[PDB]
Amino acid sequence: TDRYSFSLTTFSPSGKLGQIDYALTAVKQGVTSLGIKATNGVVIATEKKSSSPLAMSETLSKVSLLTPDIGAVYSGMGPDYRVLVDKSRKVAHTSYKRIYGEYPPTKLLVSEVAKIMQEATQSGGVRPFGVSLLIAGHDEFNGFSLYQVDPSGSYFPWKATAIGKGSVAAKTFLEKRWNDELELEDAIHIALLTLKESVEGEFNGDTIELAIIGDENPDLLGYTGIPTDKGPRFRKLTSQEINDRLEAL
Amino acid sequence: YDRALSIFSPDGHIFQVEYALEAVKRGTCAVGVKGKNCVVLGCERRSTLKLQDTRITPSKVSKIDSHVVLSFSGLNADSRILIEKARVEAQSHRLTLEDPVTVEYLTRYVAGVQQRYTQSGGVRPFGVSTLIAGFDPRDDEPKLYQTEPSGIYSSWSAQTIGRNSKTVREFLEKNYDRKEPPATVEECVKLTVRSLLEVVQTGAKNIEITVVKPDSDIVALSSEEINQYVTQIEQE
Amino acid sequence: GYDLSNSVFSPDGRNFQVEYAVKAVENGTTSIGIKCNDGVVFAVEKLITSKLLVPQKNVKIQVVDRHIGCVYSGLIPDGRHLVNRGREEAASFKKLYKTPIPIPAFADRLGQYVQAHTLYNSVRPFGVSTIFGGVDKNGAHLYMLEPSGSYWGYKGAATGKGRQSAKAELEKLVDHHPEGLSAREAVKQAAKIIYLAHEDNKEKDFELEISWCSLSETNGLHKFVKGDLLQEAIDFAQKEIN
Amino acid sequence: SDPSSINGGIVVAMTGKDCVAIACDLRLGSQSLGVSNKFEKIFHYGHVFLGITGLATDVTTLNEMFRYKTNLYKLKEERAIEPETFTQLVSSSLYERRFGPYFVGPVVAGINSKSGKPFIAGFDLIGCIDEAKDFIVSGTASDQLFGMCESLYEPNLEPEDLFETISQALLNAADRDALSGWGAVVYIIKKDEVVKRYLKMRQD
Amino acid sequence: NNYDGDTVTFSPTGRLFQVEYALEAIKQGSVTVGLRSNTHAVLVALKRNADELSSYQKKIIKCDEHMGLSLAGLAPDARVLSNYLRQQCNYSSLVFNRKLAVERAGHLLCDKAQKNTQSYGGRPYGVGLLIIGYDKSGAHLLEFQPSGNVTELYGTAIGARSQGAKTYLERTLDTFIKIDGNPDELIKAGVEAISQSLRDESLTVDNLSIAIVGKDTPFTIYDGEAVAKYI
Amino acid sequence: GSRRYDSRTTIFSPEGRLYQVEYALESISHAGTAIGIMASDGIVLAAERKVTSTLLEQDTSTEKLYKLNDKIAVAVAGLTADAEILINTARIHAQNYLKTYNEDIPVEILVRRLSDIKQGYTQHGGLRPFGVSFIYAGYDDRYGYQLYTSNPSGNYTGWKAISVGANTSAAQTLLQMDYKDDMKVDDAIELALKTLSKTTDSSALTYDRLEFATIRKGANDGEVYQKIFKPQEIKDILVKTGIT
Amino acid sequence: TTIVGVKFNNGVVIAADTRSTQGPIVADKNCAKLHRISPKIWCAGAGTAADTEAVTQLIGSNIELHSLYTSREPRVVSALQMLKQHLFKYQGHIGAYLIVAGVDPTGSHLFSIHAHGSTDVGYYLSLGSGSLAAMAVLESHWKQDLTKEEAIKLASDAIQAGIWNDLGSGSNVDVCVMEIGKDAEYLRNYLTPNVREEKQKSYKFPRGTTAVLKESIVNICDIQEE
Amino acid sequence: GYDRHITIFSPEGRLYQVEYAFKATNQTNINSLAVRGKDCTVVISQKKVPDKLLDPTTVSYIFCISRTIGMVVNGPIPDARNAALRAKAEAAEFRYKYGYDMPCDVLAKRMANLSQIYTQRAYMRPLGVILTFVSVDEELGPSIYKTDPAGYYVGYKATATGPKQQEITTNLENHFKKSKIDHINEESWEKVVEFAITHMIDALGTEFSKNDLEVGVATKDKFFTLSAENIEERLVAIAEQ
Repeated sequence: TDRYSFSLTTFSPSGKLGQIDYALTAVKQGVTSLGIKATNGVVIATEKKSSSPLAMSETLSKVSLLTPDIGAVYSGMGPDYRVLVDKSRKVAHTSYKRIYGEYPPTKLLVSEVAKIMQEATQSGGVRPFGVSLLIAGHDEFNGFSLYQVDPSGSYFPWKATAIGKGSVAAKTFLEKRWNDELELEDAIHIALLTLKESVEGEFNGDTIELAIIGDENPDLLGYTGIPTDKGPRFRKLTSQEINDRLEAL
Repeated sequence: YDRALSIFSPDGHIFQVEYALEAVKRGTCAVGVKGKNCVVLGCERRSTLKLQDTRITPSKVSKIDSHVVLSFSGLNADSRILIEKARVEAQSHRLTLEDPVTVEYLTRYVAGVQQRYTQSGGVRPFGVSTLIAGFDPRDDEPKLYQTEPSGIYSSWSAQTIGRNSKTVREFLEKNYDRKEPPATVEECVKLTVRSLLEVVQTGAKNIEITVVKPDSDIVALSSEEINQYVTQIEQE
Repeated sequence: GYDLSNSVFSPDGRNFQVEYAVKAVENGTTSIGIKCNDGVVFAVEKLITSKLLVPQKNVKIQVVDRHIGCVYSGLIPDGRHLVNRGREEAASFKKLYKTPIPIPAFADRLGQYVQAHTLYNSVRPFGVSTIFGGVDKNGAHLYMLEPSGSYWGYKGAATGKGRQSAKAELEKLVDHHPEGLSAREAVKQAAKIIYLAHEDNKEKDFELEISWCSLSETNGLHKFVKGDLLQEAIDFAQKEIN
Repeated sequence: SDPSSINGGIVVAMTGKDCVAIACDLRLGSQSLGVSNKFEKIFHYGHVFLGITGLATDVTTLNEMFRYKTNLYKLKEERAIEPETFTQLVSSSLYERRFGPYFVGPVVAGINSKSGKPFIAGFDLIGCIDEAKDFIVSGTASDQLFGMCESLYEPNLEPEDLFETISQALLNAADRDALSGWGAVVYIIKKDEVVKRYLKMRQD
Repeated sequence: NNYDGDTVTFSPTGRLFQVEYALEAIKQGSVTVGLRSNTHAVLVALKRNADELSSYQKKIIKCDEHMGLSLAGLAPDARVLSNYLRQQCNYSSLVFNRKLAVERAGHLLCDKAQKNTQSYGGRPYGVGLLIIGYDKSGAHLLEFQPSGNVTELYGTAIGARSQGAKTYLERTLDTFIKIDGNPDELIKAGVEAISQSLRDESLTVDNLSIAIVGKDTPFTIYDGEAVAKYI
Repeated sequence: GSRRYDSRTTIFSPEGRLYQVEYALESISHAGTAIGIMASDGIVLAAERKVTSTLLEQDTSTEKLYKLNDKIAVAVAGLTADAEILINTARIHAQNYLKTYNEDIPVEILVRRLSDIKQGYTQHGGLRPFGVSFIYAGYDDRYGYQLYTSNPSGNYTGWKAISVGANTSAAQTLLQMDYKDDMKVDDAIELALKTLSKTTDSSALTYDRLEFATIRKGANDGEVYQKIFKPQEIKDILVKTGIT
Repeated sequence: TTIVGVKFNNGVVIAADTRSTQGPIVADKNCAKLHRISPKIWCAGAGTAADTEAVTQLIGSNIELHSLYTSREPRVVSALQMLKQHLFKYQGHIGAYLIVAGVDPTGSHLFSIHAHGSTDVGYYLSLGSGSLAAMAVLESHWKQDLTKEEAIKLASDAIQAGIWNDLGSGSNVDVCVMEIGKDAEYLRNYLTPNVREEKQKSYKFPRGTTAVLKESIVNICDIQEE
Repeated sequence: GYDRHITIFSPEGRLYQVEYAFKATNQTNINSLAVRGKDCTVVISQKKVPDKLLDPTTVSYIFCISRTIGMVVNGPIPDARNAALRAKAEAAEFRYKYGYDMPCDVLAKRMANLSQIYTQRAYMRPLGVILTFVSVDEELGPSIYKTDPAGYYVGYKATATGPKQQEITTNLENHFKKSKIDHINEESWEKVVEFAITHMIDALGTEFSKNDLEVGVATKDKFFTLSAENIEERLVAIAEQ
């Protein structure tokens, strides 16, 4: 049968939808991840944790690509994000690659993903996902943007933000380092320095995942010879390069 | 989803019916009196708070036809759905069968909406009681019915539903005859007014009067028209 | 707590609804299966609750395909439905690939099916263990299927109240023939250990049924045992227990 | 027969320098009866203009289709849709129908306010982005237009040289079309203000 | 309310409790007794009126001229099974130009009930059937439990005080099988069998309802002053 | 089971009242204030955010204000997240009216529709309602400017001025005492700001905590031009009314 | 049109023309007929134009997904396989005559695919209406194991022959060279063999040489404050 | 409470129902060990046959999903066959629509999503088995991916499973710290089998037989299983080292 079509999100007798509050707790049990928005790029960073010392963090992806020019990174539950990134990609393709053809604006896509969060707080047999996403991107219309998607199904633009267990400390860190004008390089230094205080293990560049949605790079597209068309503004930094960056904090 | 909200109660009742009738008590209050040449449905309008426009506050009396109206007591949210559904059925009769609707037709239709959600599981019925009033075309007899969210209908010749229906009923016992309605429209209007001034209160602010006369005559009377009648009532 | 559905799980790592279903078959009939070299021999104890019954009319042995024997114990209506589904599976395979389904293939499919009803609170599990086997071009096979959805290879298997009595004798029978043994001789064996597992059913009386699938006699089809061969087996088992 | 060529209709469009122009005839008929001398085929969403040719009913049904979609874009992003993204949209929405497909040709003309450039593109029954920086024509006398346009055109026109050109092309084609004629209107599109000018034309 | 409010939950006793409750409908319910020889089958049912100004209720349903069923439990549950058996029997005549066999119709019925007890929100049917019929194999007499399981007998009973009726049939067991070609004797013996099931429910000529099927006899229900040939 | 894990959430109570709706009104009082006032030249929508953080960008936050169509906008008070779904349903219903009738949707119709969805959640499906309250600014040609407030139960009530969100009591009374029916857009712009500064959840009302928007009939020909002000223009008008 | 694809040991070259005809009417002088299923997987299209363009849009999305899922270079035959199945159930009512080219870490590849859902391999393939004219010239000069430069030429010349003996082929010849283990090199307008001859006088007129009926202004630049 | 009975969060943000799924793979007492060789990937795993009356040849914890990808399962056997089936369907699926055999990486990711979907419903029981996929791919080289009930997966240099798998893990970690590369060097896959056995014997403290082991080997473009005889050959070669 099917008798689970009663929502598993409810209100509490003291107001405040209780289920999404619990789901927001799981983010404070999650890993720390942060995004600093520059005025000529965006940087996102997260820490890799595994349950084994024989585990490969070379086939572990916590920063994932949605479209060349837009990246995402989570804090919270792994499994939840693993399915949710696939649904983000799927709606972006079915509604903006088969209808509007080109890669969406950042603002558009953020709204669309928040609708799926919303539709896991409406129906039975589904309770919501317990991660928060930072979706960094650039469109040529609204410029650089950094957004944060809630487990409530809302979005917020931020100037700089963190999510994870060390989020509260991190936004206090960013207060004094932040400035309305930043370079992309300086952003890298600020981002990794804040995340060093939100990791209580050892802080390597082999176990720290770095990505920029900063400079275009054409040769990562797959072809060259038309410069009006580029390749990905997303660019993941390999490990040895990140090690160079640890020295640049 | 089919996990019932309608579940048999140990008294030969259903939880959702009993609750629906509670919601009718707690809600707006409608009085219906029929003359020999009219129906009057008056209902509590909710505008008690100060600085409200009453052209965009919910209609408590809605015309379904050119001579059949629908009034209600109970919740104010559950009721709009039924208004919309009644209109469709009226237009359907007129499309496929012909003949501006009869009041009786619509009385049974509204009760037939109540029965579905009671007897089915996974749904709950509307907490709305209705006064269905009007005329049959080609007949000059006015007709006053009530339906309640149980799905029952009964004819009356005066009726009240909603808050303090006991109070309103007792007033109408001495000043109304079951076998001789009013013979004048103005007296039917004034009798419905006198009942609403018991519970509702506070002038003619929250009073409504809709009048239907035969020949397909619907008029709505604004509150300022009702003031004039009220002063005569007090003087008397 | 943890005893109200089949999609709770305990901190112990145990599902009790599912475990509890094995107890259903434990109050069922005794049924045995001897894995041979040429085939398989099933036998099933049929309890007699009165003498108004008509013996060898009340079937627990249903054939699935033209070559797979199935006999089951536990809650009877449930087991008849499990066989019901499996006949549909037989026809489907035949339709697409134009050959009768193999013995391992059938075992596979039933395992999936019994899995499905312990994964939802909207269907009820089964209450039967089934014993089935046969001959195909990969050889003779024997399988027992739990209501958990578990099966294995089986040299010999049993279930029912007297599964203990049965299995103890099967161990000794592999001592007698560590090279396995012939189907034809295993008919007499099959009776023997139901009589031994009727010493746990010794406040009742019984009817013996035997069925076989063997490549050396019946040309690899599943048939019943009856007539002269049957009464030879009945006589054998009697004298031994007397 | 074929439904496109019942009412007729032509649309002509030409690029200039940091401007575009789109123009149409006003004739909408059913078959040999001329019905209306007062109808436009040019619509606008934002600052992008859509001229549509072919079958009458599908002219109007697509007008409404695109109005739903371009409202969405706007209310979202708080601004006007770009000519390039409107191109992509038009293509896909034609392909939605394959059985009883569309029997039109839309024409997209605007100015990209992102690089200052003229953009036009063309479409036929089901799609096919027609890229040009010269002119795109469509409709039933598309041949008459194609010839006329090539000869008069010179790369890079000023907005008034451009008015002259597109007008001449339209007139002679429309009076050499049986299903066009009745009046004409030309939008000359600059990026700050658009002038809409009716042409005096033979009544035919 | 753990395992008795759900129809999907086991039970380390290897039960579903609902089935036992559905078998208690038979104790409160009517009684009917079947017995067969090798050439005829017979049902003797105790009809019961609602009061004395009520006609007594028919308890035997004719499914075909070679088949009949009788209830002892809830009537609305019996209404589903009567339709189903008729449907399958007519289907057998249409498709295979066959009578439908007795054993086989029981098997179809068994697996039907099972998948409505499987589905959550369902119910096990609380009516027990005796299904009689005459096919090529001769007579058959099946007992149908609320479990759904079918059993083959020469004589069986269900309902209230069915236990005494099986005593009676086990004693006359070798008598009525070695009477063949006379359906009459079986009916007399069946009256005696259901008299071991009375509680001052008396047997009259309008309480007694007989149904037979033979090789040469259609399915026929005797009622009226025509059951007083066997009293 | 499946009836074993449901306690029945969306039935009536013994006062005829839906558990979930009553809880919802409380959760909307947690969320920031939003006030609507109707001038005889316009409607002013003014909203205070429910979140203001250390480094929250609120300079482009369009997270309370949404244009449903080019004459109807809403102010949001409640869960921003919950509100999303109905905001886009409303866009679709509005565009549909334009598509088939070649005319802009009346305010009445659009609100009545959304209310039906809310009513629909407790009517069927076992589903909860969205804990949202909306204040609608809308223009039509039949009642002119219309002002509406809607609640999570699915009912609409007209107003001349109304408040939702946090501290509705205080705000409502002050609005009654100070509002006159001959006010302008200028007057209403100042009245809204003063009311929001008596209900500010901090100790001061700041330009980046204000979203401010108007629908004005000063645009030519009597057309209504909706304006969602830039963050420098809100700061501009807030020093004018003399809060900061 | 004409599309040539020449496979050789070290890579593959796909070349096409830029003349877009609808009917005998030339839709476009210039148009890019090289399309992108994926950034390494280029094709060009002949036959009807809308159908080629649509199906490469549709399969471009599916492949783009797949490329993200593996996070590495998409295989050519993935595109091949998906096109084939798609077209097969329409039974070729969708006219796509594609030459599908691409490189990947299991070698150089070159395929053709028809409307019905037929696929061929070859070390060179040609499709469209001008395929025939291209063929001849290729088969004389072609060798096993061409140089990349040599292959460039031979491709461009084959399209050139299309211009001269086919009426769907014309204006510009573009080439894309895809080599294993590098980036695809898009050589737009590699050979421009035809200019519009010069005219002898310019076509200006003074104003109002066309009559004008009336005029109005029409504003889209925004909406209005007061 | 009842956030521990269905998969809905607690005031910690934790799904207790999901955590329990891990706790059941110790109940069959099966250990596995899988290491990447030089040109192969070897997985050796326990085989429990507690009786005669179980036929040992049939007792298999090794299911071939692809031609090239083996799967070894630790935990309850119903869920093992269920998981194997889903995975087999999906592998075939991808071969049909993408024109090559499904990558090991992508198959691991696939089962991770499906696992998450079984914890997304509130009446679906997570599949409690822990799955090891071993392959030699032509793009990723030797690979091990271990997926788990929650729907988390990550690549692996080597891995172990079972109630006693900490000990095994300790051994392997130390080996790759001396060697300083992520795969064992040798050059005959046979000797990588032998090495794997030695570490296993050290870890669990018990020497194994040819019917206490069942061995699977993936070389290039292939997966097969060793028979019980081949395994006895290896145990002689322990003597020979």
